[PDB]
Order: sequence, then C-alpha cells, then structure tokens
Amino acid sequence: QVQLQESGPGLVKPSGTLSLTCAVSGGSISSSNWWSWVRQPPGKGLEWIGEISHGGYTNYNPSLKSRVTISVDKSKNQFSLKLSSVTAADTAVYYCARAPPYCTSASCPDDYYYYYMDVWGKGTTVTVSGASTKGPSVFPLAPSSKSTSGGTAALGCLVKDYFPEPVTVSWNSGALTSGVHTFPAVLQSSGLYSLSSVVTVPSSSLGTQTYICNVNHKPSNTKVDKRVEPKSC
Amino acid sequence: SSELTQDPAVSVALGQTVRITCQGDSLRGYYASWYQQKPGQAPVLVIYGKNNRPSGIPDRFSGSSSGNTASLTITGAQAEDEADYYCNSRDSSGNHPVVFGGGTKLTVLGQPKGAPSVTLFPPSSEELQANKATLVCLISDFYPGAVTVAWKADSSPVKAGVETTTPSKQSNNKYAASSYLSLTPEQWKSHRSYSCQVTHEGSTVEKTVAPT
Repeated sequence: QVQLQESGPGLVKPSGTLSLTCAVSGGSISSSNWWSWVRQPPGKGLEWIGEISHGGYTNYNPSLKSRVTISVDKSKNQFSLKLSSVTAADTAVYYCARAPPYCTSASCPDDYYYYYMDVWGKGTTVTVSGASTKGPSVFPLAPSSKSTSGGTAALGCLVKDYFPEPVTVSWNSGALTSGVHTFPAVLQSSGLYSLSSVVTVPSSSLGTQTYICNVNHKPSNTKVDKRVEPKSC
Repeated sequence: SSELTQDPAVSVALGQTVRITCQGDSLRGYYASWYQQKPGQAPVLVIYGKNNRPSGIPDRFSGSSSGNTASLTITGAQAEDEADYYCNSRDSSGNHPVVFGGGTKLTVLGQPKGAPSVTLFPPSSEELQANKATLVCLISDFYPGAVTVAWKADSSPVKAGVETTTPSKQSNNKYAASSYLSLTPEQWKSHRSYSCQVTHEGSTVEKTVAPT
C-alpha cells in the first residue's frame, strides 16, 4: 500500500541546485526498501538517478554521481534529491519510486531478490531556465447554445500566459471527473504557455449544478478556483 | 551490441501477438524487468524477475529471456496496449548501476479512424473587460493524428494571432489539438463572426461564433 508523491520547485536557475522531496504514505521509510529517483527529459527515455536505504546507504548513476545527493528523513517519512550545477540537460520530469530489497550481483547468496521499481510517484516537472516565473490568468469558457449539441454541453476554463509548465486542472475539487479533457498547452511566441480544460456535461444539468475549475500552477505558488456559469445576460 | 538495446518502434495488429526484445551484455545472468509508459503518465511495472506479473497486470503480458536477450510478449494485443515499453537491468560493472533500454513504442494497428470533434469558444466577458480577446478552438477524438487548422474573420482568412498545438495522444489512442486566435476586443465586437476550420484526412469541419 506504499504510495509516493513528489514535490519540487518548478523552475531552477542554470548552475543552481535542484531540490526535490518524495512523501511516502502507506508504509514506513524505515522498512527495508530502496527509495529511488528516476528522470525523463522531454520527449526522451528513462534514466535512473539513484537510490537510498533507511540506514543511509546510497547508489548513484555514475554519470550523475558528482552532482547528486539523495537523503532520507525518518521523522517526516520522506526522502529527497539534490542535484547541483544544473543545466538545460537536467530539464525533465522527475519520478520517485520504490524498489524492494534486491540482490543482483553474482556474489549474492540468493537469486530470487530481483531488482525492480514497482511503485512510482506521479512525477514533478523541473525546468532549468533563467526566465521569470509567471502565474496564469484564468477565464471561464461558458456553456451556451453554440457550445451545446443535443443532450451534451461543453464548458471549460482558459488558462493564459504562464511559465514554466505545468498547470493541473481539476473540476469541483476532484468530484467531477467524467467528461473532463485538459488539453496540452500551447507554447506561444512570447515563451509563455496557455492551455484549456473542457468538461462535457448533460445540457439539462446546466441550471442545477455548480461548475468550478481548480487551476494549480505550483511553480508560482498560485491556485485559482474559477466559477463557470451559463452565459444568459 | 553490448549496450542495452531495443528497436525504437514496432507494430502489431489488434488481437495478434508481438514480442519486444531487449539485448545487452548486462542481461547475462540477470532477471530483467519491463515498464509500460503512455504519454503524460508515469511508468508502470508489467514484468519483473524475468517473467513475473505484478498483481493487476493482465495475463496476456509475459516475459522470457536467454543469454544476452530478454523479451516481453503481448498475446492477443488490445488497443490499450499501445504504449512505450522499456527493459531494465543493472550492469555487472562497478556497483551495478541501473540501465534502461531506449524503449520500444508499440503501435496497435486496426484501431478506428475518426473525424475531429470541434468546439469553438468566444472570448469571455471577463477577458474582454481585461482588454484582451482569445478564441479557443478545441479539437478532439481524431484518428489518425494529423490535422491542419485555419481561421476566418467574417469570410476572410486571418493568420495574425494564431497559435496551434501539435496533436497529442489521448487516453483512447485518438488525438487532440488546440488552436487559439488572439484579437483585440474592438476587433471581436465589430465583426459578424469568426470561424475555426479543421481539416482531417481530406474532410473539413468548420465552427463559427459571433459576438453577442
């Protein structure tokens, strides 16, 4: 029942130090486990970063060893990653993960302690950039006769002009999931992102339900809850 | 090659069987693991210890290995098996760092084609009162994943202020895209209409909105 959740800064300045934390739930950091980090540059494959056990023992990717420190916090049930002297090559989604106790060397007494990462976090997006963070401006996309087709109506939220990625959108604090489509962001000529999230709902529910989009832009520590109401007027 | 390698792409027909193979010196004497990843999602372990399925992974996934190669087999492939598949090992060298294969992107053939669903939103009252105006053209559920988008002001083409995304893979393996037209509030309010025209495999869907 172990679950993992990353937190990160969003933006890190070039030559700066990236700091990430992974919160462990459903199990103890002090149990025999290899608490691990993996990353994935945009459009590219997976790269293992390293692992730590509760006693402090570590193993790191040799290509990153000189810049990586993984740590454990017993009391808070977390582990963390520090990556120094960052460059654009470190822009990536960073995952924390769990690997059970393993033994893969030929010297191992047993052969059945396989190495694998069975539990993964959601990932946190890290952008290495000298540009300034910018929070979004959120506008409602109201349902109307022209955004309705028969028994189904579309309504949404426009999330304008933010940096860096990502923005996450939920609806009704997570109580509305059916019919939700959050579209990938456009990267504008300005270097800022915009995206939209739309939900399709029964057209007969437009008067009787409340629709609120919850926009989270963690890089700028901004959250916006935007009410989306039918046009009228 | 000594390095951990797999072909970057392979295709399989719906309901057929496909073998994804990884090759490298680190697989010798090693019990490999395999990870499935879909766009916008974290990897999922599908095989560990050469041939073991985690709970919840369907039995059409299996694993095998011999010598310097390891294979993931999908028997009776379903549409939801479209994904990137990575093998994983630990090197015999040093203190045994973890290595991933480059990934094999599996395409499942025979999935249904579809014309795009297009929804066009006008600028919101709030945005107009903030002295800006954006039209939002949302394009979804099209397959294959290629589209072109054009905008009209009344009956005339407008290309200033257009920004359009590349298509992105949806969870149902169809594709989505969006196009935005930036205008001034005075341009929006003084026109008869604006239109978003979406072309997909030779056919076109156009939606129109008008100020009111």
